[PDB]
Amino acid sequence: MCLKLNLLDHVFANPFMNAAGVLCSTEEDLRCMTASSSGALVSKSCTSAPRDGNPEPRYMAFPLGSINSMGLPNLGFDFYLKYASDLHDYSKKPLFLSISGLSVEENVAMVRRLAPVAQEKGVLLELNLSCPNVPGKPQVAYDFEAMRTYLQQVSLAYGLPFGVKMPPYFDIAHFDTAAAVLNEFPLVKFVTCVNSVGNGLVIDAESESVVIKPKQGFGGLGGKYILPTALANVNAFYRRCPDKLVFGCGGVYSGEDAFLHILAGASMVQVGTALQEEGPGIFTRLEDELLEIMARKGYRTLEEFRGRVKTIE
Amino acid sequence: MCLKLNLLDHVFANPFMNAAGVLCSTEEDLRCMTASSSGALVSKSCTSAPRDGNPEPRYMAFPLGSINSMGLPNLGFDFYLKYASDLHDYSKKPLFLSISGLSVEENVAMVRRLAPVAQEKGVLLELNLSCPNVPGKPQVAYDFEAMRTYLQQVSLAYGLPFGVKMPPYFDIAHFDTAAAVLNEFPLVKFVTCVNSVGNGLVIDAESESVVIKPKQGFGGLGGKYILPTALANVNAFYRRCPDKLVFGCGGVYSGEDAFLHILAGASMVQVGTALQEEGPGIFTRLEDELLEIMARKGYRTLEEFRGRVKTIE
Ligand SMILES: Cc1cc2nc3c(=O)[nH]c(=O)nc-3n(C[C@H](O)[C@H](O)[C@H](O)COP(=O)(O)O)c2cc1C
Ligand SMILES: Cc1cc2nc3c(=O)[nH]c(=O)nc-3n(C[C@H](O)[C@H](O)[C@H](O)COP(=O)(O)O)c2cc1C
Ligand SMILES: C=Cc1c(C(=O)O)[nH]c(=O)[nH]c1=O
Ligand SMILES: C=Cc1c(C(=O)O)[nH]c(=O)[nH]c1=O
Repeated sequence: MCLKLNLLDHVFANPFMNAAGVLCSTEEDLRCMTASSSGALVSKSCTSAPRDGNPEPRYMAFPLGSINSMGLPNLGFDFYLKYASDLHDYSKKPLFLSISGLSVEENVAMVRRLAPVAQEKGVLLELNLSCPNVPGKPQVAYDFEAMRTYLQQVSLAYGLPFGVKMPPYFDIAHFDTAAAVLNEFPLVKFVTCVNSVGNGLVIDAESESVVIKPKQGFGGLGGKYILPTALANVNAFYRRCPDKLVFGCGGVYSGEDAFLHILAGASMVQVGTALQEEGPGIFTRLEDELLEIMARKGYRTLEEFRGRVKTIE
Repeated sequence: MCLKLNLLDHVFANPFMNAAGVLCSTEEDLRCMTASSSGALVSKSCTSAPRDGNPEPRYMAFPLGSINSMGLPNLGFDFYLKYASDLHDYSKKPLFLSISGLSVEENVAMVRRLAPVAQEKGVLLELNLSCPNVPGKPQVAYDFEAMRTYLQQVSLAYGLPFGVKMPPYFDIAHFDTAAAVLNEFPLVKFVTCVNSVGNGLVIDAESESVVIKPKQGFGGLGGKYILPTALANVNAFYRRCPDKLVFGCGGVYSGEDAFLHILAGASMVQVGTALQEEGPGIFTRLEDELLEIMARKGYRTLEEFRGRVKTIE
């Protein structure tokens, strides 16, 4: 029985990886993700310049999930590029690099420099169009004209296969329009669904207080709260983008959650909140639990059930 | 100690009511909600003509909440109007009537006939802008030009105070624009936040199947999944609509959950999924639990903590 996958011209031991932003900021974090049993890893979304991000507390977790308004802390593009160029051991696993510049121009500037490294090393770009936690910068992918602009400019400037990190949508018309935009861009080879469910508000009853400091306590939700949202967006894009790959992200704590993602159409499966709370040992557990489910059902490979969710009637 | 409010020229014994669509479809249901210890009730959202709604199964519940694509089954506006005009005992509690026509013209036709019964009996209109389960009819309040048209035409035709049931938003810019649209209308006196989180997907791992039949298994999420999203929206609108009331709905299962809604800004607190699962006895428990949290903290009135959620720094 077999968790292996071969996509985007890379071989993966298994479909699991961190979600961008979790355990991927520093050289130490990246070496740790590389030493884990994950199939791949993705670096922290980066900006051209280093950023401290928001004041603390800016992340909090609870039994049903997490809220964050990190504010895009990162070591800067120069660092992640060097990591991809000189530091990462590609014989261990493939590496994705996530970028999230605050304007199209900043993105374009980064991808121009990433291109020769991607050509030479095989690093894969994840372009983040869904940051919900910068004030005055609502999610780019909630504005379909802006989204089209960003993807035009990045396709032109980069000219290699890349993927995009999408926010969650909640409306059939938005699924239809968003997939249609993405389908205009043949270099977009994968779509990662989803980023956090934006601008939730956790309130502590005892202290009568919000639990994160930035934005008056408003922040992106992950974890158990979001699984069915995440599964909907995976399947919605899987059905709407038949020539692209869909990576799942949201609500994965178990092999069973990963199984559902895969049924829904996911190729890679990313782990955020649960990985933040449990640490990189989660990857061996998720592998075992997914293999147990497959063995019980008679599935010998991932592609035997990927996208095979049944509807009624 | 007793939980009294005077909102919208009506008196209420406590801030609890059903969420529209739960336990409010038939005469029996409404008599049941009237006989409960709820502070008020709201009728099932109605259309001009009766509707059978979508094929079954169309609702399912789970430890973390519910998914539904009911398809707006209802007995038709003539029935709900007649319930309001002739059958409801206003001496027991106030009644809200929810309308959800599939076009601006259908809503205008209904409110013209509701107006005389609102004038005679005091029934309160809740105009639903947020139904996520009719195929080819995406949520009206996710299109701000359509939302404006609906509130202009209803305000003109109805000419009396009313409220609106809103879908959840997830983006600060959308909160800003949605609240500004609402603020253009002085007859909109209350804003109910929120309707179900639209188009989630629940998948059963054993059967590999979606669990509802309509829309390929896609439906609105309610229950524990949505509490932080609901809090966010109640607070967002409470902050941006200082001259309107905010009614909270989403994820209420306990007195503590209602305490958080009120802290975030809620005047009335609506109970959907939990009421569907537990039944109308929930209302005595919610009251008892809310009173007990108030006593332990020394609050004697709701007014003392409504909207008083603390931020950090
Ligand atoms: C602390 C934190 C940092 C994150 N940073 C990023 C990021 O830099 N870029 C990004 O695309 N998403 C980021 N995310 C979102 C995750 O990648 C993921 O989309 C979201 O957490 C949902 O997955 P989960 O339910 O497993 O948490 C972050 C999430 C958390 C909790
Ligand atoms: C079976 C079912 C039917 C519903 N019908 C309606 C409706 O007719 N009108 C409406 O405005 N909301 C309707 N809703 C949404 C609820 O009013 C409520 O906004 C949502 O369930 C979130 O609250 P909860 O977390 O307490 O369930 C319905 C919800 C359920 C589960
Ligand atoms: C890149 C910023 C993001 C962040 C962040 O650094 O604030 N948090 C998220 O949940 N998603 C993001 O996309
Ligand atoms: C009015 C129809 C609605 C329904 C429904 O009848 O399908 N379900 C919801 O969750 N929200 C609604 O607004």
